[PDB]
Amino acid sequence: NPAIKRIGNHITKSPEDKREYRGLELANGIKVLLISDPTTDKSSAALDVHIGSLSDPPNIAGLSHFLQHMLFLGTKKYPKENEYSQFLSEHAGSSNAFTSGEHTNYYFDVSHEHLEGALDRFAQFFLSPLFDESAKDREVNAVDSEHEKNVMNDAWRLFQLEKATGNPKHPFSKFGTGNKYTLETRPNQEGIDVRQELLKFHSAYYSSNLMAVVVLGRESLDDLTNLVVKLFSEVENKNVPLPEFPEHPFQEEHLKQLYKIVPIKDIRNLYVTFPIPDLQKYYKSNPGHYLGHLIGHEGPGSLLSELKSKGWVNTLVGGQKEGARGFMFFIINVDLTEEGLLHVEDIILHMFQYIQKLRAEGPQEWVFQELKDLNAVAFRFKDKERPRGYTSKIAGILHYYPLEEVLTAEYLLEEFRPDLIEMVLDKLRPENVRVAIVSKSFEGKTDRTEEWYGTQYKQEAIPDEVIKKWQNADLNGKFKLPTKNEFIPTNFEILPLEKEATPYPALIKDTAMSKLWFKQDDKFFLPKANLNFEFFSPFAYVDPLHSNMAYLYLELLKDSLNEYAYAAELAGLSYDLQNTIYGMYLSVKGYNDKQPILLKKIIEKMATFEIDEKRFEIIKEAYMRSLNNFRAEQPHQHAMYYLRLLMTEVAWTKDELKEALDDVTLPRLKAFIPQLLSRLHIEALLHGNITKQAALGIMQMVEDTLIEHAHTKPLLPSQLVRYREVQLPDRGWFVYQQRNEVHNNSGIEIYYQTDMQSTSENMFLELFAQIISEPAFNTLRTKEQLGYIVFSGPRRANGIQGLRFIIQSEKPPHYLESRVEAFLITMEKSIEDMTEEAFQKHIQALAIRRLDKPKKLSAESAKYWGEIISQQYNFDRDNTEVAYLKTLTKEDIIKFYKEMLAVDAPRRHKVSVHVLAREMNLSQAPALPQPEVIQNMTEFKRGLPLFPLVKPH
Amino acid sequence: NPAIKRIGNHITKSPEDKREYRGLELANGIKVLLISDPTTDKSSAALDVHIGSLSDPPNIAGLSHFLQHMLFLGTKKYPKENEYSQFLSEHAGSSNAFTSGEHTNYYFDVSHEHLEGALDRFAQFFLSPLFDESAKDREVNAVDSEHEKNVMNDAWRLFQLEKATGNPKHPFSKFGTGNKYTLETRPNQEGIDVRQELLKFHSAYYSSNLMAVVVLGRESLDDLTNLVVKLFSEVENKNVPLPEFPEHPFQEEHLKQLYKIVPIKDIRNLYVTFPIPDLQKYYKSNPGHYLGHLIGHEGPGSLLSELKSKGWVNTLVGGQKEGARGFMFFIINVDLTEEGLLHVEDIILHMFQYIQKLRAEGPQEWVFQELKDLNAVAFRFKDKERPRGYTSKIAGILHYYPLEEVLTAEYLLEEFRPDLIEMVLDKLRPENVRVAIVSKSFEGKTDRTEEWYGTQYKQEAIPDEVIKKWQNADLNGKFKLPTKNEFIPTNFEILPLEKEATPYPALIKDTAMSKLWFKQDDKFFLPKANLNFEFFSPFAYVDPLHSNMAYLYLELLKDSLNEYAYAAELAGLSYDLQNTIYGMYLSVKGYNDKQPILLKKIIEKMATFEIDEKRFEIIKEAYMRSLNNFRAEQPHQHAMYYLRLLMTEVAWTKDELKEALDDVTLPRLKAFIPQLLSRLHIEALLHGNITKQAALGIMQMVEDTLIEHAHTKPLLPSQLVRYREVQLPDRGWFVYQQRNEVHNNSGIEIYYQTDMQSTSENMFLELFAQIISEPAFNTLRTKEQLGYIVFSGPRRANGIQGLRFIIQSEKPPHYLESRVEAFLITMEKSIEDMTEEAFQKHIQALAIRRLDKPKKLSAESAKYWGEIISQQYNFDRDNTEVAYLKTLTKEDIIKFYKEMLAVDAPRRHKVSVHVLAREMNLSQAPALPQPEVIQNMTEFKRGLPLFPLVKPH
Ligand SMILES: [Zn+2]
Ligand SMILES: [Zn+2]
Repeated sequence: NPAIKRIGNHITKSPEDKREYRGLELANGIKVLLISDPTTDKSSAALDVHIGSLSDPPNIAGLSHFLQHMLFLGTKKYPKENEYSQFLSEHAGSSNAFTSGEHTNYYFDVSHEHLEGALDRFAQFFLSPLFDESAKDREVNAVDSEHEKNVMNDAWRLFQLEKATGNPKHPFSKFGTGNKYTLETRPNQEGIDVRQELLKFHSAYYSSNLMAVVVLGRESLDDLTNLVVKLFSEVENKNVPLPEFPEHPFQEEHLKQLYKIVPIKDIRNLYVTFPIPDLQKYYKSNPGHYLGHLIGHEGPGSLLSELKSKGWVNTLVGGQKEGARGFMFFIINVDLTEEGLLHVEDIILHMFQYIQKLRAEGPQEWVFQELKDLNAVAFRFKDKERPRGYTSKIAGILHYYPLEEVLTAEYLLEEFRPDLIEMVLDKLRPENVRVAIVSKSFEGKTDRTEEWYGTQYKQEAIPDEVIKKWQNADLNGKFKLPTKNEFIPTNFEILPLEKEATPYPALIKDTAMSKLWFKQDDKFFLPKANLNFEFFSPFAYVDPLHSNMAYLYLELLKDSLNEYAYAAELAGLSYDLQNTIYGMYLSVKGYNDKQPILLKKIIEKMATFEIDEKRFEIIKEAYMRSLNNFRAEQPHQHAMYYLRLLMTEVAWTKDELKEALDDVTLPRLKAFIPQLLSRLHIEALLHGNITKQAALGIMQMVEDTLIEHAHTKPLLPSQLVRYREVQLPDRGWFVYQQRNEVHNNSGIEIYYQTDMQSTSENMFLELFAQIISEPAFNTLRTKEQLGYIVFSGPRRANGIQGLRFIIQSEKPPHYLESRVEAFLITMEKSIEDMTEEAFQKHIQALAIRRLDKPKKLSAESAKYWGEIISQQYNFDRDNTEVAYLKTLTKEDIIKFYKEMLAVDAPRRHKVSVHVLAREMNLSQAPALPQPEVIQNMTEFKRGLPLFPLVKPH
Repeated sequence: NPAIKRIGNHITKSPEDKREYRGLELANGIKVLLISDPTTDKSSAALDVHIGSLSDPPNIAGLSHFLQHMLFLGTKKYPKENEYSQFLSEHAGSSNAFTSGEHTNYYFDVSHEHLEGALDRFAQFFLSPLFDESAKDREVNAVDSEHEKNVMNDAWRLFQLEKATGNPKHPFSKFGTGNKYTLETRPNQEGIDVRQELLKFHSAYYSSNLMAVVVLGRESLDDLTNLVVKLFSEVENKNVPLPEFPEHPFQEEHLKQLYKIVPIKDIRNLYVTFPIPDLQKYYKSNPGHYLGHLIGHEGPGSLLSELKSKGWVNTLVGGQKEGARGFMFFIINVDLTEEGLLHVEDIILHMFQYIQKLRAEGPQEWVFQELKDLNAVAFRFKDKERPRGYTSKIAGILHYYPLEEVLTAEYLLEEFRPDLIEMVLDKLRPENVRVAIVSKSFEGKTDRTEEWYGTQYKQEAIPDEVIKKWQNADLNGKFKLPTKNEFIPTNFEILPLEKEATPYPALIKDTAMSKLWFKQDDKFFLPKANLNFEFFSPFAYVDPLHSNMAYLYLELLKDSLNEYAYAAELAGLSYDLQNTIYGMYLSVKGYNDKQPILLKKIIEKMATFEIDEKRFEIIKEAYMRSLNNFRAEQPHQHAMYYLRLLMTEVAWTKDELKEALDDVTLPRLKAFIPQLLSRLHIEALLHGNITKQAALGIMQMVEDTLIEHAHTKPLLPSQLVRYREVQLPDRGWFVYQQRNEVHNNSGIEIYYQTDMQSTSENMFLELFAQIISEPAFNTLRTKEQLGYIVFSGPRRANGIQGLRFIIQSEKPPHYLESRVEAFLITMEKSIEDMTEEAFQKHIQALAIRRLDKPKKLSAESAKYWGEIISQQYNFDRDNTEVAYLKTLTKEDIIKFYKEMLAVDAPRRHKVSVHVLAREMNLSQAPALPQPEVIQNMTEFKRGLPLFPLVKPH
């Protein structure tokens, strides 16, 4: 075969991975991985191009990002603007893309029987895009919206600020995302045809070298091979030299700098950065990882431990940070306490003291050994990935590793390289450093402004005597290297499947204190378990005060055993502990071998907890800011939040919690804990590599610890209350209005309440949602360009359901309402006009979606956990509901729409949340009734019935 | 309701379709569609019975066909033989029926007011047919006559020859029409009684489970439902199983066969046939339509293109052909060049080469998607069909599609199935082929004759060595898939109706070169336009040589323009270009979006045309043949032809044209075109979704591009002569006599010239025509059985008019002549004794007929285009004429009759054309004068005056 330059030799894989693999290089230079999985419900492909933002013309910022958006909007072979989304939607598929500095990456998935149909329209993106003049004009608004979204985000401003602070001559300084000014306004002044610039960039850069493609489907490796050469062999090779950036954007005048930055949120952060060369070629030894593991450690003797005891820092992340081909960073970033802010200089000294300890001790082979062994274990027993993310990730890394190593490359490490470790370590020095402090105490004290986000900052040379001081950092005896990690699992035997083994979780314990659901794993066979525990107490949410305490208690508890839990987390054994509106949730995930030890330590510490006063005072302050910082979340997030508050029987607002926070007192918390724990009920799902007796033992141990240390007794059955959704009246419409003080966009959520969850009502909503799914996106975004964020879909809460719309835009909420209303009429009409096939396609699509099998334990566990926490206990819901769905008729969906959804529906139940921006041809919209505006959340709830609660099976 | 088994309310229809639909399944098994159109002037109904000639008793060919004729002739509820035809005639209605292999379809229309009366008389066809004994003896001759007109027609002989060459045991071999021998002579000899047989067949097969019914009217869906049930639920259900023909009439020994066949006309054709399975069940992917689209394609890279370039072929038809439940055909038919005839083996090689190309590429999804989307817009913007044809057609398809899917079913493709396409393509192989060659060069070299038509042929096995060469057909670089079609309409915006917009076309330009009529569509609102142009030049018809050249010129233009325009018409944009007696004629119709492009290209090529010598010689020999092939046209067609020749001032006969054809020469033609183009007037009608300024813009383009490329200057007003009619003398009778050399049947035209067209003279003539219409058919055909073809009505040429009778018959024309004379006398009494109420019935019937409103844009255009080409411009004609009609009395019509038409009218002007056959109680006929016998057409024209020409209203 002439279309193929070579066929790689094995692909090395996990011995647990039953998927089959072939690597290739096409004649035109495209690198390909083929994944055959005869099991898979969905198929996918990804194509990564080794070109991104850094290659934008200095002329037209964000052109690569704009091009990425445009490829979806039409091709020569498939010229319909939305041919691609629509095809995917009707065959159970999804798509997305992102562009970074050096890559632009495109992925989709689809029902396994439509790989080729999908792949054909996909390939066309890279052969002959239209860049339609009219689509270009509309879509420019979508990216402007991406950018608006981002302007008031601290992560994004910091991201761009770093760039605007190194060498301006350097591609690194570029604005990646782009906007209206950048992509339309500017280029129109200056007289640029942008459709031609899009066409030019595509031809210049979308070359077949520089491209890597990955395809996963049920077809054989041979069938997959033939499919790929036919579709991709005809992408033109233009031999484009791969861009390189040998010179660091941080030159000498950029080092030894201090930036003082004012954030949007009330946060207190310190960023420490060292320029380093590109360590990527050293992937087999990975010096940066070794140094990241150490600087980053959180166990006894670590940097964070001491910085925490001094009460300066709560949180630390350090390690290798990516740059581009030719440059990298090493970072040590930290959050700050009120004290910590006044001791930055000391903090950085402690940082250099730890680095000195590393130099003094020399590189440690046993540490490398441990890192290497963990990775080997992680690679073996790795969970099966969802096809979509898997093809996207492999497409990216196909540009860095030989075909044969793509799967292992960034897991397995082989070489101990003291010289490299020591070379990188030699760049982590006080000369050669950059410091950034993010605090609101810099309001008014700044002299500089960032062009693209508006970030306000000041810039100073770090005084030579300060550098000198850090250079003379001596050994601090509080800093020790970590100990042998004792949580490393050593037992991976999969216990045989029991005789009494069951396809779904079984109630194996039903006492007054405990309800234990159990299932031994019958499909994945990795040595892992998930242990889920819901703890009920009326005292966790009784009032705003108690809610606060429940939160602090668990934050304080997690903080206290962080040092101990860190070791376990590196050993692939983690936990999750958070308060809920019913009490607490605890989940332990990972290798089953040492789970009992971790769990026991957690429960022992729960029932025995001794609050340190200093930790209490610090965490309280952080929580105060956390509550305040909601003021700064996105308008669409506000809308969702207000609806939740508005539709739930009891729910405490953030202003309520905040007010109550001052009354939270150390004595009072010491009192709350034993009260919380005196009466509970525990419902649990134990699922994975465990036997019934092990499971029963685990439950009992949890119970027995709690009884022994906290004198826990059972809760009455009538105390196990669940909350209800408010019942909206036939033909009613309520509007709640609020202002977002930070963002210059509006948010809206529209909720059409339908009825209680039930097989029939579930599928009516679900199928209608499916039919309008891509049309909503296509109408409200692609055509009308209302905002970047446009969502429709089902809403499920408290056993009740409905249809929702969520939009964020610069257009007012009253206007958004009318456009969604206009859209609903267009939908009734198109359901009428569509053929019985079109209808039957959407049924089949919803079917494939609902019946998609879990690929990993956690995914299965989540399904079951959903059944348990909602008390519906419907483990076979998918077969039942899908069976019933195929029964449905184009006729059934129209009466449902007319009964519940249409503007003049007898049983329409509308509520809207309008969240105003911070300072406030197309189809025909219907006339709307005058809404009743909600003045007061409590009164609104008081004046309406509450729904029943859904019945168990 | 117990009379209705199932009721489905949805029929998926087009978004623009204003009519309303309800599907039904009756208790007796009848599938029903009702169409409610409150606006129609004509209601209609149809019934399709799923039984045809393929179910005829082996010993009585043509029974089903015969039975179809008989059902018109009387019923129990209505025993008067012509009650049905008369009723429809007196209420502006018309009826007809056809019999096919597995279908018998009956349909009528009538004044919307009289649906129930007509439907009732119609329902009876299916309850209590008389099958009158004496009616049966007469109507056999009608059938025999129908077969007789077919005997010498090449298409029918071929049709039956295919049947004669497959399995004789298969019901496919049956002769479907029947004749005197079949349905009378053989059965009497064999002892059969056919009335009994008609009755057995009717009762055995005319069962309700085998019937579909369609009713269209103004009445609501609910009234229509009651009406159909009242009249059709009483049809007995005999629970008849549907015939099934799973075995193919072509078996292994009927393949690899070659047939050499002698035509009647001088025609050279090649028929290639592949037997295939019934593909009907795959209607939603339509594999045969996909493969037909490609093999049948005419654009660059197609099979046709290569074949045409070798100078072997002119036209090509490809694709699937129906057979019956259980079997189908795939065909590739081509006409032949003198060279082509010598190169049949190579032509077929190329066919298989093209098929090979498709195998090697595999199913092309973009092609299918393109077809899908074209159908989607085709269906969206389809013209409103005439009720009669619409009911009939739908009645047919209700047998194949669920009630809800009928309107869309023959229109919308749904899923692309590459696997079926490959299943069908796999049948298109040399081992599976039949080949037929039709040419005069087999005259006297054949040894077989076909029973029913007498077709002369020879049959040979195709040598295995020839088969084996076709199997090895390799790839040919001349063949490619089509290009993406760039005529696909994109823009369907219906422009707002202008302030200065007129009900009728307005004269918006009046240059010495251009007279432009314009009207913006004010009633249909579809994104289409009709662009009509007449170009006047004296040089188009100055002499036979110049007629010939004008013809050849436009034929050659279209030939060269074909590759370009094929894609255009695939996309609902087409044109029509032909020489007229005056100058020439161009029409561009379809979606208006790309009309200017095509139109401009046509006028450009027109004015810039450079002839291909090979193309010239080929089209010339085809035109030579076509010219003398008129020898083989029907006697009644000869009749009409000579009348035209005799009655019009200047007219070239085909003998004159054929003779002058030899002097047409490449240089002479090259010289003719600029001479033709140099001086022109242009009259145009631009009607549709178009704007006054845009119309002006279109004319301008047309003129500009003529002026720029052909130096076209205006004609003089006195040059713009239209032709006049010969003026017959009072009491004169002339007979022109000729014989048909091919058909053993005679034809006749009788013309009673009255006077110049004028409101009164038009309405006298067309009211009399109305009154005598039905009686003429009943008397001369149904009663007297003179022949299958019996016609009467108005005749309009060159502004003059009169009454015509056309008859084709076994009888001599001198006899035919007295019988229409006899008829005219008994029409005199019939009107004399006609009741005053009956008279208004006819007046009302004419009224509704003339005042009936257009349903398509093109129907409206044609009505205006009529007024323009005839230079009358009476755009509100029907109102003024119908208003005058109502003034008319019995006395007035009688007065018009004895003065103009009666045997002894002082102003009777009679011409008779008698076409003799190849080899040549009752009301009494009147004594006739000796006619003057026309020896010479020129002598006759010269001895008579010429009428004036009509004044432009
Ligand atoms: Zn984006
Ligand atoms: Zn017939």
